[PDB]
Amino acid sequence: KIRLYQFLLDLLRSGDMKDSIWWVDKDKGTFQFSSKHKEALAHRWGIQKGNRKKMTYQKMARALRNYGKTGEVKKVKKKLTYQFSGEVLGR
DNA sequence: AATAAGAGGAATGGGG
DNA sequence: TCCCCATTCCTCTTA
Repeated sequence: KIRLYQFLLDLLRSGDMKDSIWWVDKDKGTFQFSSKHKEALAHRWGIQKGNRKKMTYQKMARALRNYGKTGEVKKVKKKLTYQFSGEVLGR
């Protein structure tokens, strides 16, 4: 099954939900969620995973925070903004 | 207050 | 057995 960070990277590469997520500085791997349209993206994540409950942005970001220690995705000190690692971006 | 982002401990669930 | 990779629930903090 696809990992959350790869789901997000794939959306950014495909442009499929441009009103929900976008690059801020693509060369640095920083990206930002839409305040108003992030829930539709969270719903898509849960449906893709076949999860029992409806996915929410809060639960998706709870998972995102678990990448902080291993490095794939880190929170940036800007609203709704995160950053992929160079390793993640190289693949 | 109302709204909302940010956080994480802890329990619970996936699929090896 | 016990780690993988989350998901779900709950409470607290910050803006």
